[PDB]
Amino acid sequence: LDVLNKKYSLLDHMQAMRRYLLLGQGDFIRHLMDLLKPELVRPATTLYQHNLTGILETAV
Amino acid sequence: REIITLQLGQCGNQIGFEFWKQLCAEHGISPEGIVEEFATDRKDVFFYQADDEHYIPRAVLLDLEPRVIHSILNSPYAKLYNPENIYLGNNWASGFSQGEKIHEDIFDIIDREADGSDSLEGFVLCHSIAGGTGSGLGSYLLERLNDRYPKKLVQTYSVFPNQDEDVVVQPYNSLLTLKRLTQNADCVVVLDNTALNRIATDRLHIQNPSFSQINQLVSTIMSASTTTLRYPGYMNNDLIGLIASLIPTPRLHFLMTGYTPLTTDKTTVLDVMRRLLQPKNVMVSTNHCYIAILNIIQGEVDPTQVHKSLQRIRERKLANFIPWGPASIQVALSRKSPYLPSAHRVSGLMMANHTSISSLFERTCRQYDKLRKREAFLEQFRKEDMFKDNFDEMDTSREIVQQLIDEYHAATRPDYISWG
Amino acid sequence: REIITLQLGQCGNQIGFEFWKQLCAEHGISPEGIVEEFATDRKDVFFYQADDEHYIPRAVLLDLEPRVIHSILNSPYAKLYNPENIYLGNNWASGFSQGEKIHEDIFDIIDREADGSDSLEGFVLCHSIAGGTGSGLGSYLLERLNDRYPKKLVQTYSVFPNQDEDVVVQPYNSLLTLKRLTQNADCVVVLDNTALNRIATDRLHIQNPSFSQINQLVSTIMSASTTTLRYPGYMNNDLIGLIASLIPTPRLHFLMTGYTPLTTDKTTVLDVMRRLLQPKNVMVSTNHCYIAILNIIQGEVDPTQVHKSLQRIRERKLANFIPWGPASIQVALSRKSPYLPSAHRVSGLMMANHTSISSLFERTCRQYDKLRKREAFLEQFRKEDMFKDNFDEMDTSREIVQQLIDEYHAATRPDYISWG
Amino acid sequence: AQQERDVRELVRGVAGLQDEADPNFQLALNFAWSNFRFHRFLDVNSHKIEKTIEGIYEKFVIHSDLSKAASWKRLTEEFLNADAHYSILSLLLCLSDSPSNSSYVE
Amino acid sequence: LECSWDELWNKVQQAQDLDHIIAAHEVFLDTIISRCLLDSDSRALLNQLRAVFDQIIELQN
Repeated sequence: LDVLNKKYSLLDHMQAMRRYLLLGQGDFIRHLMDLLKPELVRPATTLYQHNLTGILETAV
Repeated sequence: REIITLQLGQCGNQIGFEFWKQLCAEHGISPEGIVEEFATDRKDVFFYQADDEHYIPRAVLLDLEPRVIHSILNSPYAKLYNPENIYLGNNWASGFSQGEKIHEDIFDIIDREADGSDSLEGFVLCHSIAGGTGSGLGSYLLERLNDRYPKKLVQTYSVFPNQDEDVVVQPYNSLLTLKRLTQNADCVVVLDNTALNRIATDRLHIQNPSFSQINQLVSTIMSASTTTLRYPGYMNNDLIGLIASLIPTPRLHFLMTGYTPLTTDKTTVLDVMRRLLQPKNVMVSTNHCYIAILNIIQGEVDPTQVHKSLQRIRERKLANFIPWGPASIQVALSRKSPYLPSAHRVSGLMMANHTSISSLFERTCRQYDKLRKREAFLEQFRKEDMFKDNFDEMDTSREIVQQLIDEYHAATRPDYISWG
Repeated sequence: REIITLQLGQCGNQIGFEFWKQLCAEHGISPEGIVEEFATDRKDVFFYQADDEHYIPRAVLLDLEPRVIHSILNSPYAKLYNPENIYLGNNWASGFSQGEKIHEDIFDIIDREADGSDSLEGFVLCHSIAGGTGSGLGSYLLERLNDRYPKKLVQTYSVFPNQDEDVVVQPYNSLLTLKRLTQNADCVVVLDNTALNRIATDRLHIQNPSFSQINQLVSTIMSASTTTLRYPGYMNNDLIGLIASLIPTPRLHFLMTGYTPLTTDKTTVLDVMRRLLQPKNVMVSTNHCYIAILNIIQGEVDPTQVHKSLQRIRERKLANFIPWGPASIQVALSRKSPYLPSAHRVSGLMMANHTSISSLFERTCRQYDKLRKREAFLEQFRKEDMFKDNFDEMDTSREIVQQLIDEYHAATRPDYISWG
Repeated sequence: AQQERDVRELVRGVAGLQDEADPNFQLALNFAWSNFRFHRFLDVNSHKIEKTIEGIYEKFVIHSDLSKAASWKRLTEEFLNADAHYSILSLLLCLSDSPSNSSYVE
Repeated sequence: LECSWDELWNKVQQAQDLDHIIAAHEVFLDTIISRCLLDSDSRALLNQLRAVFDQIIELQN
């Protein structure tokens, strides 16, 4: 258990399993969806993955 | 998001300085702007990032016939920001007329930081009612930012001047500024100078050095107002998320204050909740009932006794709310602030809508009616004559605030489904 | 390949001297021509190889009524080259008429080094607009090299004279020379004397010794323009490889400048990229949008954060380009120059096409229209009367540059698929 | 033979043109047959179809619509037991590829 | 996310077996499945929740 929680960082993954997926941080995910408003308002015909994977980085 | 804070007047600049100094104390930063290398949290809530571990705070200071601004100026807390925004009668018309001519250059100073700010949420006004030079000037500038920005939020921290008595034009100034406050402001945080004087005489036996200890209480409330934003919470990490529940309609947008110690020279969250219900612990002084309450706790976390306390404040039955609506007092939990020593590790804060302040408004209205009929208290200067030859704008202001009192008393009733 | 550099006029010879002196500083060579024995790179980009570790620089200097050329002459930097090419009114017609008669011997001096040069790429003009003797003479010589060489490229480093005001024939001179610039030049690098004055008053508080510090900034830009050629890069190691992306059509061939420090008395490539986007850091001062940009970086190399920064300047959205086209700001990385001490080890440079300079052109056009209608500012000498009795060539020049303004504004539109 | 009557009936049904002596009927029919004979698609990839069906099932399980997920799996597995299968599936898929997500009350 | 986070945080922070970490994850997730309206029985509640979400987008119009 000792080598697992530091060499592969088991606990840190749980901590960010809460913060991001369960919104357990809240701030970063709110700044995502604030910036993600024009794209989600747009029809998904003309949405492509480069626009999502770009704006996520500006957020981070 | 990001909020540019806006201070004018003598007292308003004092709270702007005091709040920014207290935020320097709260974050792990030097008073010179340098961030500490022994420091998790956010230090970018209101701060422009320079390089030298410099988060330059985003605050614009304004002055008119400056006295106390010079004493603010010579300080080690003047090296944190000051992007060179200093720019130079005690009536409302004095501040209004003097702001009239110079509005463009101070608004250019505003637009400077506006394009400087990539992100924006709101503008916070550090105002003082019947402060003389602050009155008129602040309402004029409030009209200008509202006219220029229909996309932004405005919250005003303003004093209610009542110290049980000399200035005789005070109800006139408060009447006009409150007219601008009702129709040109999105958010109002009001406090009683009398109630803070009462709590100051509670915690000590001072009468002369009241101002500095008043600064202590106001800095506590102002820091507690922003703790959910400056430290990562989960909801009301924006101004608007905090604001939206509190205002059911923009005639009811005046917000109440609370701080749970009386003297600041295990208790569960229920106890501070139940006494934050008490009006002896509220810092602002038929039956009045709350329209919506939100409470905020920062300190020791009992993970299940929250809902246990919730059932308890229910069945206590100390506060019955608005009849014609689903009005709840609502719970927020935040982190207690690191990087500073703290007495009273549990600390509470209430934001609410209550109908009790309509009494204070009709007090000012009745005093204004008395002085207006008695006709010796407008003090007849060239400012007021050039502003209005016939002085009907004050009459219109009294009419509108009387209409607002009528709206308050009609909202006080169990039936406010019909208009008025 | 090899480029013969061509300087005339007082200011143009000053930058020719300053650039060649700075290249002496940059390469491991003495000011006497001797290459250093403590020295990888190329020292043959513009230099004829003699024996005594002598790379003789390939530069032809030209003068008319010389004042500053004598001060250039007595120097230890006059022993690097000078293959004996010295050869002797402030109007355009003065320089034009005086160049008219002596064109053959200076062109023979040109042909001397032309057969002397085994390899050739282009000719660089060190010009100054409204410099008096430089004006007219430079445009005449430009016409002659274009007429003789349809196989070669011409780039002109020229000043835009605007110092906020006396010479009243200046818009006439600029108008005629710009007519020759549009139709007889392949490449134009323009800068604002006003913007360099602004940045000089930014970095210091000088007003009188502006010329020497202007020489500093121009030498930095001129060295950065040639770093990819003088030091082995991979692309734009030729003039034409650099030029070809920048000009989408030879009415749009006027190129913009950039240098990333303001004061020259870890930061990533993104930061200098994003602020080389800002017009306060551009050394040349409806919505204008860029037609093509190329940026050049010399310094610290982060091998993957280039593309990371690229995605970042994308999603930043500070610069939206031309609608009717695939216009990108494009990245070039070069070696930071050895053999000299350097402050600001990271340094950036932008070449772009922007529509903003059409404003400066219509400024000169409107001033010319005013002075031409007012009719006291042609200054009526024998040069102008012998050159044109009826003075319609200036009218034709104004017509052509007005047509060019129309082309600029039509290119500014989202539709420039139709002509005009 | 039956093919031709079918293309007639398809025009009648989808286009709402029940009179063969309308010129619009013959124009729609000529359009339909000219579209059929303009060979411009690759033949149906059964594996890509299978992937798409499985993904539809995953989208149903992600959205907690279990009655729809169970119905989707059950109906598709029954249909794929006795080429033309994957054909009709791709047909329906392209046909209304809008979102079509609610469709409850099995 | 404060009760269930605490439950999970206890049965991970003590856990003397890797299996106890595992059987801690399992139940914490399934408790969240139950507290949210995601069961084969609580469909009827979710159905009304979707109709309380409908009128929000209706009012905007």
